[PDB]
Amino acid sequence: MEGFERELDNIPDTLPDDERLALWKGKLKHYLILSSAGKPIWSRHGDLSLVNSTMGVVQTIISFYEGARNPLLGFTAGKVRFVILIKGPLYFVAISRLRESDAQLRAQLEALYMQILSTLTLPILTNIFGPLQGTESLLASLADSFTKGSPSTLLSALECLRLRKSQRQAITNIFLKSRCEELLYGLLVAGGKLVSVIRPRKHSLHPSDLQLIFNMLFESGGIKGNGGENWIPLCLPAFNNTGYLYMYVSFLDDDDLTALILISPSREAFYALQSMRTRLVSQLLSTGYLSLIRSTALSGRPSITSILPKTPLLHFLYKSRPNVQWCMSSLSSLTPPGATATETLLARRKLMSVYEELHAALHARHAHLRVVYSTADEKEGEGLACLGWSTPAFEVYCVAPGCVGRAGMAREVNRVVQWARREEERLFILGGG
Amino acid sequence: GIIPAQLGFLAIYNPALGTTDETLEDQIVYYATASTLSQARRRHSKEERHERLRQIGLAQGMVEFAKSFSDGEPVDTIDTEKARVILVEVEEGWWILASIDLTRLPPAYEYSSREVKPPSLLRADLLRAYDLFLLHHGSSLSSLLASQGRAQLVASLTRFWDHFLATWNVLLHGNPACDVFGGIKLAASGELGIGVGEEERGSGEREVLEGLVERVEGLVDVVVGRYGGPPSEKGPEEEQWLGLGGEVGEEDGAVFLGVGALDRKSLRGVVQWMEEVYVWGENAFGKPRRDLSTGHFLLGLSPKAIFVERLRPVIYVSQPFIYILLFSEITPSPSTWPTLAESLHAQLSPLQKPLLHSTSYRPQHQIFDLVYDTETLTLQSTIPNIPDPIWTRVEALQTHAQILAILSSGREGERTCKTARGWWIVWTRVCSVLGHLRSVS
Repeated sequence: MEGFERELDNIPDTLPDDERLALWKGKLKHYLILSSAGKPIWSRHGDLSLVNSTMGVVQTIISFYEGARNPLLGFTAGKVRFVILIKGPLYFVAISRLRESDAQLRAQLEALYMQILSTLTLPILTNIFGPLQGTESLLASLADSFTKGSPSTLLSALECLRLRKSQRQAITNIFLKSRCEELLYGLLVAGGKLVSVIRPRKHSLHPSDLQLIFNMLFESGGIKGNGGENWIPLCLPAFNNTGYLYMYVSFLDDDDLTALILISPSREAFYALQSMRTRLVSQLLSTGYLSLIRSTALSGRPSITSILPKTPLLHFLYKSRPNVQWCMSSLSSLTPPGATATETLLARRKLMSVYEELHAALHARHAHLRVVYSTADEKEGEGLACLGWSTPAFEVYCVAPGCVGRAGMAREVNRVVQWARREEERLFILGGG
Repeated sequence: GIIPAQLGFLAIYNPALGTTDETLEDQIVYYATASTLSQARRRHSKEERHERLRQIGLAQGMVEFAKSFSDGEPVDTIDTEKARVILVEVEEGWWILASIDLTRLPPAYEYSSREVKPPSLLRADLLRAYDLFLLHHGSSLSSLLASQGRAQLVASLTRFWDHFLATWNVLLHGNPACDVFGGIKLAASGELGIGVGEEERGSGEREVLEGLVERVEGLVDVVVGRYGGPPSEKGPEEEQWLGLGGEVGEEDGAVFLGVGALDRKSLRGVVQWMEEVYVWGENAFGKPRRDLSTGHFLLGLSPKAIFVERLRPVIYVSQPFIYILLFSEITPSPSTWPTLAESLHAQLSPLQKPLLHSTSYRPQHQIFDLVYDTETLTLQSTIPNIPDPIWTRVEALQTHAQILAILSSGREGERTCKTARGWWIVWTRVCSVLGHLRSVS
């Protein structure tokens, strides 16, 4: 809320442990990993020395409940909320001080669990129970996004970049003619936004599988701190209880960066995949699509005023229940004069903190809300009031200025869906090839 | 084979009661179980003790754990899959712990909470019963311990709490929207016409009431309420007006909220206890038994008391308009009781027929509002209650679940909702007035 700008910074680890715990004590968000025996495995904002002393209570709490045949589900206390997730020997617990519902933390903790499973397959995941040798930085940076707001994981979808149907189709075709017999499925991404998908006839790309690839590469790891071509193993929930599936990641360069994802089920396919990229870059440069991709990726997040003329809506957000994807509008439109990183960070966090209550309101326990309206009118700052709307077929979010009312949103919400419906082919992928 | 969501165990403990292991066993003051409810339900082992004391041990651990994160002292709700556990601080160190066993639905073995009473109002319900309990024993529960001693509290606490939990249906029954707030129920007429100089309807009848507290000796305040209808002259003679059932919204609201000498905080209690005699006829704490000499009377000075800092109550009963005549501690002499009973039946005789039509006064397809005022605690209500097994039973489960779901979120400020079958719930705040412009179709 107020201390968020200094919240994202890590523990200094240069001051006595007394107030060190106090610094960890009041931070907004906390994600923890503790084993069934109660030993804490991973703590994001805290060192393992800090967590174990304080977190022994949770193990004590669950120990009684597991004995009473009651796997505990979650707490709540005033502003802060405690959520417990059970997945195998590992126990997932998250502490949230923001106005986040338990369902939001369940999704956020679920993504963290998927990362552990993606590196260690299910048969070895149970038997092995540090254990997370290379996923420490992967998990630490992933929790940074959740604190920053994560419009993707909170909504459980993927972004898209604005390319026309014909242009997108041409990329898919040139991504399919250059095919080898070891592409279980491959992806092309630019700046975190999916570009094209290639699929075989029988094997299916479960939308839950995509979130594994995007979260560990384009949101948390930054393609493992660049480094060039990387060949790393992978595990997918669809292809569970199998050996580590193999995925190829490399920058497609001669944000602005564009990366290429190819996946093979065999160890000795790296050279074929490496040769696959080499022939791909030549054809993309020959046609000029790669030069087009960087321009569109750089000028992403279209301005809402350009999308809709003379519209006071500060922001937009859209989703499609079938063919799970996700759209968005401009984000740097909060204040053009603002240039320092501190106001644009709070601009984002508050912006998703406007939607953090709305998503909880729509998704309740068999409450079946359809349209939700509110008003977070500041005492002196401004009359910033939120909006909201929904459908079993799609979801829409909105934010409006001090000029408010049902007509303050229905005058536009009924046509922002039409704009998304009009621009659905150039903003959402129905399927691969 | 659906198992209803019956109450599990409910405990009353003071963490500061025992600072040693030998004294830690006695932290529990009142304990309840499904087996314990069985003995009282029909009216309306060492290892077992180990589990009782052990489970509250986590609660003191839980409150201490979360107290240090957000400065928010209580872990109000503990969420599990079998038993929804709530925790409420009633008064400065006394805690009530309840465990609502979920709706067991053996899918060979499944759980649900589609109709389980949400924890947003049990805190209001438990505080209601606790405040209702404090209306019968002492001013404050903490001061009650210092007077009667630890041993005496358990007997009195068991006597009342075993009665309440014997029929505390943990389900969406009655009017949850009104139950979330404390509030004072106001009838269709609501508060009577104030002032002298206009006739209108139900205006000059306050002067006789406001004059009643003057002529009769030692009367501090009275309250009335149209729980029942006019005297039914149908086949059956009595209609058994006091008996099983539930209070009806927009009809049961108390009227003539008071005159003075009663704080608005403790004026809620007397109305709530006055609600009990109608809802639980002849079966309330104190066991009101109607007098055969004067049929239109109940209780009567002749032990029972009400603690508002100590008014001895008497109950004057017409078929509508339950009268709660609060008499002082000493000034009414119990020896001259029969003379006052005849005068009271005569003084309040001409306030039956004129008052009946007066309270019958009333002030986008269908609209139901609800006004709650913070400083005066009045609850002008219109939302209908769930009918027993204007809507159907199944619909109002969702409507009353969503109405109080958004109340917990908020606490301009305007909010709005909708549902597939068609509703429009609007919570608006402006004196702070909470208007609930709940619409439908």
